[PDB]
Amino acid sequence: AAAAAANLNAVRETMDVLLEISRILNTGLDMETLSICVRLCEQGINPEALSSVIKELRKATEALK
Amino acid sequence: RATNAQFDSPEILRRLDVRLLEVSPGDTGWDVFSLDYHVDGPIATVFTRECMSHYLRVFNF
Amino acid sequence: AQQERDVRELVRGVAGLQDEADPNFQLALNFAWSNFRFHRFLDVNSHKIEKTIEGIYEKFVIHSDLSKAASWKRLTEEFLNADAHYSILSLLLCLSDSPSNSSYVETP
Amino acid sequence: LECSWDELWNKVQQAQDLDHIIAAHEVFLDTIISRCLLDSDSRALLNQLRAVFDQIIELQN
Repeated sequence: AAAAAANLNAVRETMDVLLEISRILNTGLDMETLSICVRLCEQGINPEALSSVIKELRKATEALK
Repeated sequence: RATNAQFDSPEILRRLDVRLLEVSPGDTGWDVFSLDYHVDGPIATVFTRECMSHYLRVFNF
Repeated sequence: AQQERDVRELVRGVAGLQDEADPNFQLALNFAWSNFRFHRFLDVNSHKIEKTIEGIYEKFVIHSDLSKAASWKRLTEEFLNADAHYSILSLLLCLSDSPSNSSYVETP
Repeated sequence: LECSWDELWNKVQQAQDLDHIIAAHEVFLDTIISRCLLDSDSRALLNQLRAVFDQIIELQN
């Protein structure tokens, strides 16, 4: 009703905090990409696997350019 | 033992040892290196971790 | 179900491939699914990630950047009021780190 | 590293209490932080000084 829309507000400010922790660690994600990354980690998956995925996918758009 | 430091006390040369800080996947040896002088005895009362941190900062300079 | 739509959005976002009948997209989907369905990665421990957090706090202090270090610890204490913590933190950590960063906006 | 060493070596060798020698090393080290370019306000100064090291290392290439 009322709390179910302020709860996702309480998601947004945490999503803004991680937007600082992303840029002080120099990551290739932006704000839209990190939203998908939180949707990945809530279901449960090794982040070494995702990190190896992006560590290949980023080298497969600048190796063709 | 090539340099002069061999002739000083075994205790203070024993307290000189290398240390390495925490690593990053992007890294350079010049970025992560330190010499750490150990503090043993009750000498911790005279010298705290905060003065070690400032010691490390001026060493970085 | 939502994980599949998620991995499509992942390839779209990162690899910059918005064509899904492109064979490179489909090979990337096979690569993602085969990476996920054959894990050989160690399980994350909270204590090691805490040691990493304190270490990068030390690196921020050593290069004489006090306000960025204080904001770093401040933002971690605000973030940890939300398991999934350590997962996303270790993800950002391992994804990219190239040492003490020449960067600004320590008082935003 | 020399005016500070003089004031430290004076204020330890005359001092008769541990509370004096600790509080002398404290101000020794905080004056080292002030005289080196690692203060809060001199940060931009350091960020300028790093730029003149840049064109040093660049030159070797």
